[PDB]
Amino acid sequence: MLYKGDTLYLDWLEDGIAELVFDAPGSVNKLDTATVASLGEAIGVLEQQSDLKGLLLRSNKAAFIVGADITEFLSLFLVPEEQLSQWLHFANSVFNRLEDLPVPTIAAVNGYALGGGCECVLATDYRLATPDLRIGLPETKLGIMPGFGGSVRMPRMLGADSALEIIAAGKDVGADQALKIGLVDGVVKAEKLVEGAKAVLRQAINGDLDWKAKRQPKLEPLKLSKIEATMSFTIAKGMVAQTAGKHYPAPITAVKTIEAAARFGREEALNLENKSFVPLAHTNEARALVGIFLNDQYVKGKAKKLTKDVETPKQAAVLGAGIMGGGIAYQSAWKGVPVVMKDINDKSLTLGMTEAAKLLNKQLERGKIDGLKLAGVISTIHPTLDYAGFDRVDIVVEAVVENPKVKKAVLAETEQKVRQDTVLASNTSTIPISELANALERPENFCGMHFFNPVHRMPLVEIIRGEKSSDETIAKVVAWASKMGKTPIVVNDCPGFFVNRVLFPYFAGFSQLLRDGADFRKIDKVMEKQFGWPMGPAYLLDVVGIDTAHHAQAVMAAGFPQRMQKDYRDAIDALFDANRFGQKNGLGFWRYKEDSKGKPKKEEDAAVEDLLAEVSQPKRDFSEEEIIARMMIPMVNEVVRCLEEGIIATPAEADMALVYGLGFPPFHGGAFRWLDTLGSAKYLDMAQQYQHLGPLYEVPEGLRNKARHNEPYYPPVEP
Ligand SMILES: Nc1ncnc2c1ncn2[C@@H]1O[C@H](COP(=O)(O)OP(=O)(O)OP(=O)(O)O)[C@@H](O)[C@H]1O
Repeated sequence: MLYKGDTLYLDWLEDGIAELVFDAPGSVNKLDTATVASLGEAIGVLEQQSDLKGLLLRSNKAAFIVGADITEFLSLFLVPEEQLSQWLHFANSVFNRLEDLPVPTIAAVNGYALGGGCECVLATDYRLATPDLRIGLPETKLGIMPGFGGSVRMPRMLGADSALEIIAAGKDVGADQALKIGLVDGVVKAEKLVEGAKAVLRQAINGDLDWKAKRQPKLEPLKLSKIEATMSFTIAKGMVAQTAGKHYPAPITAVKTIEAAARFGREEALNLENKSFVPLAHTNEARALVGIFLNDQYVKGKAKKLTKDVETPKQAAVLGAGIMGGGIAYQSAWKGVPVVMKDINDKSLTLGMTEAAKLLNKQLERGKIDGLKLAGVISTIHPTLDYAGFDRVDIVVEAVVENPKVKKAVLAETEQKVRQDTVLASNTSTIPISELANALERPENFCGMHFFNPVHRMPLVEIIRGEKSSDETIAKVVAWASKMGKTPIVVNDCPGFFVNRVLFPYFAGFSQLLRDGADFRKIDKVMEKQFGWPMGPAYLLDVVGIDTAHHAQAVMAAGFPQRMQKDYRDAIDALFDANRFGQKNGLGFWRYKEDSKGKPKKEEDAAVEDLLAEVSQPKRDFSEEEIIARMMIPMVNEVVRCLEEGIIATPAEADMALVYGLGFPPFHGGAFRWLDTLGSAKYLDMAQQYQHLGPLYEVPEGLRNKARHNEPYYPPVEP
């Protein structure tokens, strides 16, 4: 053969047509730094063969090219801007040489073709795909942008409108959409893919297809009028501004460069893509978004290891079938594991089966599941009032009232209606698992399985290990949590566990701000519009319930009297005593009127200000820095203690718990990512100003040691 590399090879085939195959040593092919180089040597061989009449690009793997190697991304983000620009300029010169070959080219695209993989197939003149194709440029989801001609070829291939939507939103289209749009020239089955991708090629060599007329639009300015240009780009700039006033600069950057690079050739369009990819690759957001992907692949990787030799449970059950019970029953049955949902009255069983069917109805809305086959999974949910079928279940969760007496009572009973080797789980929001373990005969089959509202939207399943929770029981809990399409995390037992434990000091600092005379309406503004929380402290406290927060603040105070007990009377107490419980009864920090569709909207109350002035000092204007610091320091100080105390295993698990459990802003990456993005020693000097407010603002000794040398929590890793 002509050229053989570690990840790809090149050989003659058929009748004077070459064949470049991406055959990586692993399971998926990626355009890593070596593969881009190995491609450069392969194309150069094609440039010195006078007998060349055709070129075919294909893959021996299930997919085509998964993309660039993300394990190199954090290292690529660190090289200086000039060096990264020069490399990207010459990495683009590789694909330009693929595109400029004096020969009809085509890529037989199979399976996935994301990121650099799609940018590769755009260089060829023709593209032929398979019915299982998924193709797109999801580079803005990681904070960067198409760097290998994606923002140049796709706008000139698909028309500006369709390319702006794919690139900015970072989406991938299917086999049917790609042909309709223009990404794909034809769809054939994988068997006929290799042969069919040479039939289209030999139409081109015999002059039937004008291939350099099809190649030409990718080299020329966009065929858009001034009126069409301004129209097309405000739709993209408007659809990007739709996404909640982004702190994310990647989607708007990707759009604005394609706009600036319109009416330009391929050289300047690649130049404007290059000059904007490098600054994006250096943004703290791009590091945090890529760090989330690697941490996600590590969390789910650790999942397969714990669950490597434990069979998944076949029959499941939930105890507590309200809205949360319907979500737990839906999510388990919707992914192939039956459920047994039981309450104490039928009005909750209907309300649970109702909610469980609404979630399936949304799957019927689009991405349709067969309504005939939709009934095949709600029929898998059985609303029982007695203990029917509990003999034939393998695991069960308790999603009952937040009350230790009822939890211990209903756990010891359902234990008796259930076999010995069967596993029990608890969705307690705050009660420690080791305490509930004393009310069971077989504690070795009991642990904490903790969902988060909204259950279907928040994918974290906080899994807590009791003192006698064995290792086999947790693997069964992690196995079921994974099969439900949920991202699980294992923590050690303590009151509040990790997610709800670190969130309370965030609330305590909110009560301490209001006590010092702050405005809860502006505090919610700063935490939502600037830090990026989906909901600020006060608004969130109303959807948790002012009394649920009032009760949870008492549980966390008896568990951590060292530093989680307050001396004064706060907003949570004053609001609770006025029977204002939040969105629950429509009265809380705000007033919640029913809107037209039924989504309660927050409107201001007059009696809430006069009620807060009793528990507060005179109104004091705090800066956004004071608000952000006084709200975030007690939380991150807590997530660090959960690391040193062994509650959470690693910084990667803690950040994924915050991102997927509390909706921690992904562009911040997490508390530890934010703690590394900010100066590790700078954090102590920032926190020393507020160290006198309470023991929560006192940085733990472990971080106080690392702040001596500005030591981070994420070690710089190799790929
Ligand atoms: N003694 C009990 N034994 C078993 N289950 C119970 C008991 N009391 C309540 N439950 C169940 O616990 C679930 C939640 O109870 P409930 O509706 O009282 O929630 P809640 O915590 O009071 O919420 P809110 O305070 O917002 O109304 C319900 O499914 C209910 O059937």
